[PDB]
Formats: sequence, C-alpha cells, structure tokens
Amino acid sequence: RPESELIRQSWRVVSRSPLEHGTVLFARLFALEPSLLPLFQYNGRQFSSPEDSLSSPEFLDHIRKVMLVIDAAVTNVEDLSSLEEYLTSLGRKHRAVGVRLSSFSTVGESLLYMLEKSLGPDFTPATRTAWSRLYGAVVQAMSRGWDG
Ligand code: HEM
Ligand SMILES: [Xe]
Ligand SMILES: [Xe]
Ligand SMILES: [Xe]
Ligand SMILES: [Xe]
Ligand SMILES: [Xe]
Ligand SMILES: [Xe]
Ligand SMILES: [Xe]
Repeated sequence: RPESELIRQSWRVVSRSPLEHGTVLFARLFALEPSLLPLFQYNGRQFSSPEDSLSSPEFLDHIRKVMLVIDAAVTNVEDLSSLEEYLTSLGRKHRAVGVRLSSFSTVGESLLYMLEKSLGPDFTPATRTAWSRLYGAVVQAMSRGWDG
C-alpha cells in the first residue's frame, strides 16, 4: 500500500526525538481541552496548570508510553488485527482513569497538529489522510474497551 509507506516515512522523522514531539502533542491537547488536565493524578495530586505537567517525571513517562504505542501501530500498519486485544484493554484502562471516548478525537487532532508542525511542506493531504485512517483504526479497537 502507498498509505503504509507515507506513514512509515513520516514516522521516521518524528521518532528520532519522541519526547520532544510527544511534548508538542500534549501541549496542543491541553490547549484544546483543558478539562483533561486533572485526569493525570500522580500521588493523588492534580496539576494546576498545563506547565506543571511538564516537570512531572510520571507525566513525561506517559508521553514515552504514548509514543511507544504509536510506534507499535506503525510497525504493524499492514496488520493491526494483532494489536487489537492489547488496544481494547488499553481503552478499558483509560475508561477507568476517567477518559471519555469523545476526548480521543481531540487527541487525534493533536497528533495531526504535531505531524503538520514537524513535517511542514512534507505533510501532504495524502499523509494527513493516511494517519487519519490509521488513528481511526486504533480508536476503533480501543473503543471496544468502553463496554461497547
Ligand atoms: C485523553 C488523553 C489521555 C489521558 C488523560 C491519559 C491518562 C493516563 C493515565 C492517568 C494512565 C495511568 C498512569 C500512567 O501510566 O501514567 C495512563 C496509562 C497509559 N496510557 Fe494514557 N492517557 C491518555 C491517552 C493515551 C493515548 C492516546 C495512548 C497511546 C496511544 C496512551 C498510552 C498509555 C499507556 C501505554 C499506559 C500504561 C497502560 C498500562 O499498561 O497500565 N494514553 N493513561
Ligand atoms: Xe504539556
Ligand atoms: Xe504547556
Ligand atoms: Xe513505565
Ligand atoms: Xe519512547
Ligand atoms: Xe518511539
Ligand atoms: Xe496518539
Ligand atoms: Xe496512531
């Protein structure tokens, strides 16, 4: 597939510096949906402001975890059915921490933002479309974790 190749090529640029790129993704996310901030409760305390989250080692580790899951999705872009069961359980976990299924579309827009910013002129409409479809497949598998 040509879509598969657009994904693997663009991901190559981003995955050189995953924390730097993942920081962009979460900075964008909190700018779009500030009500996601209290869902990161480490030691039972809440971040007051989005900049607080950036000095938390646990929060930075969660950015690394995110980037690892995307990496696994890119690795298996040709056959995602093998990640399906892990992704369902990952959805169930996020339901438990208080994440609403609707928030995963803001996460989707934040990922596209971070790609657009990182790739500039190389972020073509074909590339955008490919990532959108892949993210779509990932969300579908995760959404099974929300009971339905
Ligand atoms: C709506 C945005 C999200 C919020 C508020 C959020 C919050 C959390 C919290 C509070 C935990 C448990 C504490 C921790 O491990 O840091 C967690 C676990 C995790 N999250 Fe996220 N998360 C979000 C989105 C994502 C996305 C999009 C991915 C991957 C694509 C992801 C991957 C993970 C992984 C891999 C774990 C560890 C799961 C386990 O094995 O227990 N999260 N999430
Ligand atoms: Xe952030
Ligand atoms: Xe931020
Ligand atoms: Xe971890
Ligand atoms: Xe990572
Ligand atoms: Xe990565
Ligand atoms: Xe993501
Ligand atoms: Xe993805």
